[PDB]
Amino acid sequence: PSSLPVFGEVTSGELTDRQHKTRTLKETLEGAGLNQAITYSLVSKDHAKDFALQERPTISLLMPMSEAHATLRQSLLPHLIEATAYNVARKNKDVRLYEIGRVFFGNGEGELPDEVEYLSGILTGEYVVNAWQGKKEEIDFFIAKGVVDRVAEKLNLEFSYKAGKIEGLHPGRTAIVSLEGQDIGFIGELHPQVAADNDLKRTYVFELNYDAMMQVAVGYINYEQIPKFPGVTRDIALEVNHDVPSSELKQIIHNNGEDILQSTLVFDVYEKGKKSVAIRLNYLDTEDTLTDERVSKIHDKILEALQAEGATI
Amino acid sequence: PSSLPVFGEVTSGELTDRQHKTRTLKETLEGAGLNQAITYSLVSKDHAKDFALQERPTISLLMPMSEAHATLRQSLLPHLIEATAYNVARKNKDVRLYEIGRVFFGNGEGELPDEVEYLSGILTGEYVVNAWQGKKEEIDFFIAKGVVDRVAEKLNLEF
Amino acid sequence: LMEKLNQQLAEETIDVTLPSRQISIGSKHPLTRTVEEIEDLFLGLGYEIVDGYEVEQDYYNFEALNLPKSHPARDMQDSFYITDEILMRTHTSPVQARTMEKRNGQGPVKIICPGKVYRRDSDDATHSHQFTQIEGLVVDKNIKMSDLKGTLELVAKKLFGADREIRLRPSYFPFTEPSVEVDVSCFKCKGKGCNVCKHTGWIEILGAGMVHPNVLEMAGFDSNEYSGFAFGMGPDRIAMLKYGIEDIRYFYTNDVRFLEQFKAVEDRGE
Amino acid sequence: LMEKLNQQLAEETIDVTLPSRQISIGSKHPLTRTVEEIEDLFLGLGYEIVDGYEVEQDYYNFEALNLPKSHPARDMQDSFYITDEILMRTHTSPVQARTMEKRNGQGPVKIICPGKVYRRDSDDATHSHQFTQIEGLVVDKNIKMSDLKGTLELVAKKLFGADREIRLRPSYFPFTEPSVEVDVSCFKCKGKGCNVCKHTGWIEILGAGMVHPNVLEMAGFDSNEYSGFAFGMGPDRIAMLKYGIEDIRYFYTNDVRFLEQFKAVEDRGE
Ligand SMILES: O=C(Nc1cccc(S(=O)(=O)N2CCN(c3ccccn3)CC2)c1)Nc1nccs1
Ligand SMILES: O=C(Nc1cccc(S(=O)(=O)N2CCN(c3ccccn3)CC2)c1)Nc1nccs1
Ligand SMILES: [Zn+2]
Ligand SMILES: [Zn+2]
Repeated sequence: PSSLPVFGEVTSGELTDRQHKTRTLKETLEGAGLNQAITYSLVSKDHAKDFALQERPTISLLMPMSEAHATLRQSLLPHLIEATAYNVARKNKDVRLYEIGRVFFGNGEGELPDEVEYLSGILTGEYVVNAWQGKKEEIDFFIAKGVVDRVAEKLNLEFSYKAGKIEGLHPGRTAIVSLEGQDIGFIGELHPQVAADNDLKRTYVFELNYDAMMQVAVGYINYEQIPKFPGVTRDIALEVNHDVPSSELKQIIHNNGEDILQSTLVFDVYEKGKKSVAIRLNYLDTEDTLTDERVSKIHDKILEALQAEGATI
Repeated sequence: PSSLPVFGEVTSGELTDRQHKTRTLKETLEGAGLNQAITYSLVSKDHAKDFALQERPTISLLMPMSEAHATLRQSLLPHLIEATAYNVARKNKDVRLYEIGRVFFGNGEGELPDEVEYLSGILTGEYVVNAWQGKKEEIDFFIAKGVVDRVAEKLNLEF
Repeated sequence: LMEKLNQQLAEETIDVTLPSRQISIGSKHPLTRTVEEIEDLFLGLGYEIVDGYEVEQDYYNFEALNLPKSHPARDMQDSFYITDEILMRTHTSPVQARTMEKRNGQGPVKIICPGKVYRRDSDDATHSHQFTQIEGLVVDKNIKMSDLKGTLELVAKKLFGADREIRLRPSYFPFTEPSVEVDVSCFKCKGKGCNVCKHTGWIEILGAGMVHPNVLEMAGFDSNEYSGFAFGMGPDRIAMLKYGIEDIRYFYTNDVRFLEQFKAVEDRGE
Repeated sequence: LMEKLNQQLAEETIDVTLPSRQISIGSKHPLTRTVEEIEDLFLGLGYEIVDGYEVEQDYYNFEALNLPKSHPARDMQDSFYITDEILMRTHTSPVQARTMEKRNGQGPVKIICPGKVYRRDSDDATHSHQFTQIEGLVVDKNIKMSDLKGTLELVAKKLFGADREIRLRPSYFPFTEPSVEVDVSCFKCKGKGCNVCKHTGWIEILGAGMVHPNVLEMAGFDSNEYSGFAFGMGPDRIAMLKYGIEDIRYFYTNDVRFLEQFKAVEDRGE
């Protein structure tokens, strides 16, 4: 007979927080044009340490059936690169993929490895196309960052981004990604050599420790009140070591703006030897009455913190 | 005492198909930059027939508290237009909204109306912007169609 | 070549610190978030989610919920009537009564009905002529108020965190008997006391109680066989509590500066 | 002006028939779709979803599932061993054994474990050295095979439609007793017979049966008190059946011409 068990201890069935976030995150990556990939965990012993940033033992099988599938994976990128190489060879030029999957790091002999869940993906081709209108937006580095920014937004996480040098990557178009003073991944264009080996045009990858991401407890959304009156916007113009991260400007500015700095934007750059950074500051106070005197006091303390960590105008 | 009821006829709790599709569809509209709106069902009697394509009786309240809220809605667009007008006046120039909500059509007197669930939205401003790169893609008609194409794709429907 | 591709390399260097090309995310309405959260809690307990009419018959709005034609509740002054007999619904209970009757007197019933509701009132920062309810209804055969209490506890944890407790205070609604008004332990102050909870450490979030015999019977269920519990809550109120939202009208005004704060996931925190 | 804005109107006419600016949608993997479908079925019945290690100890892969050190199952030839004692897992049951033991001998247990699994084999169109399983495990106090049967019926309907029936055939697995192999009525031919079902009208989709006493006891549960049912299925196989996918390797090759066919919702049809 067909029956169903009646449980006497009642619990509501739900995804864990991590499980729920992961459904949501996949949704937002799919919402942005990225296809979900599933790649093989096992790589060639030669490639097992490709893109790994900590040096760490790899895990080989006693008896592989294939030299293609001999060693566990310390990165998702080798097979996602392969997969992009393969699509491109078949005249599928627009490739956009992401994967959430384990990588494997030896805890030495007789010991289970660390299995760490990564989030990575790879992008090449057009992001936006409508030929008849003359619309063609080619994937570049900042599109790839946009993807990674959008992951951070959805998850309510604060990522920072400093220039970097990695392995398979264009050394002047690579960045390390940090969360809470921990490095957790990177984004970058593939080295022009590695592209060329794989018959690939401009291509970008990102790779992230999803386990690190998932450790940040973000709580409930922090709502701010809606302002009943306007804020104030001022655009400053700087001159820098053409050579300095915009991130460093944003950081002091935001270190000096107290209560009432709402947001900033670098909206223009020029470069011999120095660069101009135009940045738009948005002051606002949804809480108390904003005054011109506080906004000039703070403004000018901003432009002074800037001068002293080394900035003209 | 704190207990929970144990049901003896067991059924798995799930969204209906329609319910499920609706969660999924909202997800895909949010994934494309559209904010979920919720507007007031009641409009001014003057606007109640705004954008309606079949001629059809409107439903008025015996005792409105406001002339703003006197008659049910045969379209979502009057209040979504209002809402865009309002944002824009506050210097919020990029407005992207969608709503799934009922509109109301009289089956004449003493009869419950037809309550029909609509999907609408409204768009103005930039769709894609990165100023420092000189990127600015302004919303046009084909962007708006792209949204509607994307609704058809996700739902597996041919429009 | 290892000159030329090498100094192509260098003409191609970028500040990786600059603004990404945003791929913007739209927001989920705060009111929808609360409703779906609660959908998910109850799907996982075997319940269905039901929708019904926003414009309703006065029999289902009132008569079937134990409000005879006399009753003050039915004042033309406090509900948006369209004729004598037809009006904007005031609660989502009509849906639950229409649902019960269809079951001709066999359980279980276990339903959750969220939706828009309507009240003849003037609008300010705490009052809206259109707002939202979620109700539910369980009808089965040895259903107890202990069972309504455990259900409320899960609801309160769902909304406001695993550590929440509840308090039940006696009260009165015509459609239930016994009736309760339900508080959640304040999620801000442990239980010292604060602005949020009016320094009592308890915040009222729900009403509930046992379905009233007459309500069961008008719908065809046998009150000697079947008991029943039901409950209501108001996402507008819940979400103003949870977030410190200052004005109920902000839900229906669609300032993007309000809407766009609600892009991101949340968790149990720490 | 009603000249000039009027002939602006006309210089602004467009073919609305032209291609929209696509806002492209990425695809959900077919294998993930099946897993999540099944997650959703069982969340709604009160179960939890559990993940475990892909590289596992031979005690949990084997010993705890009633495969003593002798047993042919443990051949170095058919599993990817890393040492004598450590190997790529062959099934998701290690997770379920590790989970039971942690419960020190109190129920319920009701879990669903999906994941990647590994087999020492050569790859072709029907064989993959890496593929996917979902198992589950219910342990409670008067758990019957009628209860496993009703659960399988829901699974089969979930996957292949409300009209599906199942068939249970006797079989043998070391970790269960009684054991069954489970067919679903063919979803294509009513029950005439077809290519899809090898003209028998039944398609094998699952195995299952009562958890074996030794398996319960090695994990600490008392087999005089507690019974148990468990089951496995393979999304790779399910999804090749459901869609007519011609090559298991297509799941792990990530041709976008394969992936991008799986953008859209589905329904119960008609
Ligand atoms: O019984 C209910 N729901 C119910 C039970 C108690 C409390 C509340 S509540 O707090 O939201 N409420 C809303 C309505 N309020 C009213 C309405 C009219 C008269 C008095 N008071 C009181 C507070 C809802 N519905 C059923 N459907 C079918 C059968 S029973
Ligand atoms: O008991 C199970 N699962 C189970 C039950 C029956 C059938 C299958 S199945 O069809 O997928 N299987 C997969 C493995 N196959 C094997 C494996 C080794 C030896 C023989 N045959 C048979 C088919 C799975 N797991 C438990 N975890 C904890 C306690 S019990
Ligand atoms: Zn308090
Ligand atoms: Zn057939």
